[PDB]
Amino acid sequence: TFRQGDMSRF
Amino acid sequence: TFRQGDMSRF
Amino acid sequence: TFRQGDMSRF
Amino acid sequence: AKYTREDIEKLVKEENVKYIRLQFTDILGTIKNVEIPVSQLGKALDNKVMFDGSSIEGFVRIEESDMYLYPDLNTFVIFPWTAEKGKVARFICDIYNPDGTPFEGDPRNNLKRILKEMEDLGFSDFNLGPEPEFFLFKLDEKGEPTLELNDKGGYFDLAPTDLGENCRRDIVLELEEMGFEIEASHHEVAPGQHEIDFKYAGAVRSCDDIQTFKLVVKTIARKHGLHATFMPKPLFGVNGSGMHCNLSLFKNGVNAFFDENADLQLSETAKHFIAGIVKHATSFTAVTNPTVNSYKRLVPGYEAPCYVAWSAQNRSPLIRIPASRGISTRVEVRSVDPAANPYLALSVLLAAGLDGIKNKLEAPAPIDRNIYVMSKEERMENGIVDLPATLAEALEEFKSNEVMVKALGEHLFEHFIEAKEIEWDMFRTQVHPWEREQYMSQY
Amino acid sequence: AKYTREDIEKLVKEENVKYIRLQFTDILGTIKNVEIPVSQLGKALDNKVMFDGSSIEGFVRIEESDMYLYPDLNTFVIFPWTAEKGKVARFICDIYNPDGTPFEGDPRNNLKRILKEMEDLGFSDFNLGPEPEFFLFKLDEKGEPTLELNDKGGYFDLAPTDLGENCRRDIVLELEEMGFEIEASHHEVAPGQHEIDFKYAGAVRSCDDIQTFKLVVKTIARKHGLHATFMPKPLFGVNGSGMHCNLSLFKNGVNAFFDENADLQLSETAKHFIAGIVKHATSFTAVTNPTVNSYKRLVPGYEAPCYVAWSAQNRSPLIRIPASRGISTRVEVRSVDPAANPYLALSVLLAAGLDGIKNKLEAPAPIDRNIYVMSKEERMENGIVDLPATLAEALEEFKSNEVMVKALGEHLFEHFIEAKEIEWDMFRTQVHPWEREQYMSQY
Ligand SMILES: NC(=O)CC[C@H](N)C(=O)O
Ligand SMILES: NC(=O)CC[C@H](N)C(=O)O
Ligand SMILES: [Mg+2]
Ligand SMILES: [Mg+2]
Ligand SMILES: [Mg+2]
Ligand SMILES: [Mg+2]
Repeated sequence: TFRQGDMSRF
Repeated sequence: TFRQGDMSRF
Repeated sequence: TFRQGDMSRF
Repeated sequence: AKYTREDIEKLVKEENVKYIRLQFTDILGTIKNVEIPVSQLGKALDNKVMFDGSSIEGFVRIEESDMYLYPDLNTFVIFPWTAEKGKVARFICDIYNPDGTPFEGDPRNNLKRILKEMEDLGFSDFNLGPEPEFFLFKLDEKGEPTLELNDKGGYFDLAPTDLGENCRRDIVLELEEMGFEIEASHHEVAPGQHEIDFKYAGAVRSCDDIQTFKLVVKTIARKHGLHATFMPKPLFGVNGSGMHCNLSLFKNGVNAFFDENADLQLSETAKHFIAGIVKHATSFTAVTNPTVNSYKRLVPGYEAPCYVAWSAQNRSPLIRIPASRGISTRVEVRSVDPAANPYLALSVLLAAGLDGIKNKLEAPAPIDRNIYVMSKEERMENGIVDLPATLAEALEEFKSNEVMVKALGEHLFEHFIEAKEIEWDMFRTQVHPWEREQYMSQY
Repeated sequence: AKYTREDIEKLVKEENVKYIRLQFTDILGTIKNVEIPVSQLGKALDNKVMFDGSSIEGFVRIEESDMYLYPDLNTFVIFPWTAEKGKVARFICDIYNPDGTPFEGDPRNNLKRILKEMEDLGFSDFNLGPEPEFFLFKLDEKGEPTLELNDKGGYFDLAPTDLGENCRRDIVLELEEMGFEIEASHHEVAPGQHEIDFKYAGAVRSCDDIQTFKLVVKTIARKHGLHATFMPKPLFGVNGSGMHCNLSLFKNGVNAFFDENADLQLSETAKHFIAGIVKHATSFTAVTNPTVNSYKRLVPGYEAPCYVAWSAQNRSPLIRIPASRGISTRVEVRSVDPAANPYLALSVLLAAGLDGIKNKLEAPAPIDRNIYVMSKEERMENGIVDLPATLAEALEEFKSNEVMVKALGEHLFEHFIEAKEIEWDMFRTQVHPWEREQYMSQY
């Protein structure tokens, strides 16, 4: 996790 | 009876 | 009770 | 005076009015009129138009009776809705017997009689500031009211906003263009509930403005595809609708309720008025709350009054005294609902207040400790008594009060009692759907 | 000053305004008003309009209370949406007791009191620059919000493009036409999420602009067939909406946070302010994050803060210090969400900062090590603590803090606590569809 909003495009 | 037209609203 | 209209939104 | 005969004739001459409504108010408070062409304006202004005076009695009329239709010149109003070929104007008229005596069965004449009695006590004016509130219901395809509210607004909320709609704003502006003196407006506690406050004026003028306000609000709401109702409690579990009445008594042009050197800045006359209102509160409830639905509003938990007490700051007091003082010193009676006849309600309130003043009754101590906390027996030992719970109970209380009987005279008393007894009898024998939902399958 | 009385009368005279909204803000932050006709403008400007001041308390109001409606002349704004017969203008007003004392229950008056306390410490101005984020949802045929976003945009993307739509562009231009000072705008990280930044201004002016911005954004989005919401976290698994607050303290007209000869180019006053904010961060979270949904945003992985720390460059720090220095030296608090009451949030933030300044508290070391890597126990031994996880926990923390209680006074404290406790109790007893999806078939 720790990065979900940015990588939500995938 | 004796009053039907006036009391017809009820 | 004692307060129903004010808390009616909930 | 505001208008004279020449002014009226000239105004109708240029404005090209063809229809004149000589409107008046019956026992039940609904607006009645007889209509004449503009060619009969001269006969109307001569106090010569006859009509059936029994129409004031409502549905309990038994015999036709000829009455005169003396119009009031100061009430002349031109309706903004043109009737195609010509405009429509209205007069609010008094009812007179064929011998020239004012008709004792006219609520407006009864209010004038009570005001004359007040002037006999040394006072000059009796000002009323009303706070009528109403609900707005959406209409369906067939143009009949539904149970859906126009907005899910709140107390003093900016709910309607801009971008069209805002029927309250349109009503306020239109009333301003008709000569009304609107003080302020806001969204009420319940969804789809609104309030518009007028500036205080004389009692007769205030009642006339109340009737005109009801008519105009209904018409404008109908224009916007909405239904406006002054029903005291259209929905269960939701805030009701009141017509809080701010009463101020004037003597020699100054407020008689104000006394800077007394406690609460209240004069002895104000205390006597409060005592008079308290003493007869359970008796005039039948007049100020004349419908069966009126007593579904008088239930605890919705800020409507339920007990006879007065206060400066309390949860739902019967009598509230606003913080403003001086010329604006007034006593507010919050039991009145918009369904009440304004003339009759003002008559009974003024009669109770004068009874308090005439006998110098002692006002009870104000309550500031939330009477709702204790039980009914835990407060009966004090001066706090309960308002009538049903229309029949209020009718029983009203009949027994000798003073309140003369507040509206024998004719009005008998006809009002007969009509209300018939209304209650029709209600008590009905089988409501609630009963079937509760007992059809259980038993 | 920007407007005088004569300017107000002249402007309404040419612009032909008929409706005036005397708007104010309650405890929950929703915009309330009492509306008057233009004929009452003279009475309004005389600080004589009365209203029920209990409406500030919201749904926890008990008793009617009369208060005055002192308007602010500099807040006069003419709404661009003409209301048929005449225009609409607004005043943002302060609430005053009938004796002329400002009402202690008014959030705006509370903010003014906190600003007076700040001036008593030698400082002159407290500037705020907000970064409100909002979502745009498409409306359905019945004109109610749906769960579909207006665009599949990204961070700083040129997603809306030309050829119509671009509701953000229209909002920015319209706000510019109304006198707002828009700094910059961009598409936010989440799809259908947008941000518009204002120029920094005074605290009271900034809060008034925030309220007006919410109103205008909602209205314009409604015009474009869209729903604009400032909900902190409308959707799960998607970035939430924040209202990052850039705070700058001025002394004698110069920035008091800037010191060219110190490390990080930061003055000792700035370090004391940061220490004060850090000390009370867990306590004022209930005010800056007043809703149940506010704490669904405060979860890791979406750039929202979750721990009490300050830094110059880090992943989701509670306090961030922008690289710009000199006049533009400021401290950014990123925990604030747009659902917070601007006046109350600014009051508690300023109170915490002044508490840090008054007691000369020592700021902790900045965090530049990605505390998300280390465990909660692996960071508890440091000065890093977690923000409250739920609204109830934040309420418990807020009650215990003595300084934050005086930050808004006893009246606001009791009413806010009561309202938030009722709100939490309503939420915790509900059975959500997630529970049925998880347990109805499994058990
Ligand atoms: N909060 C109010 O003033 C509303 C009064 C309430 N609707 C009543 O029926 O009396
Ligand atoms: N990139 C950003 O600054 C977005 C911030 C994030 N949306 C929040 O809620 O704090
Ligand atoms: Mg009201
Ligand atoms: Mg009232
Ligand atoms: Mg952002
Ligand atoms: Mg930011």
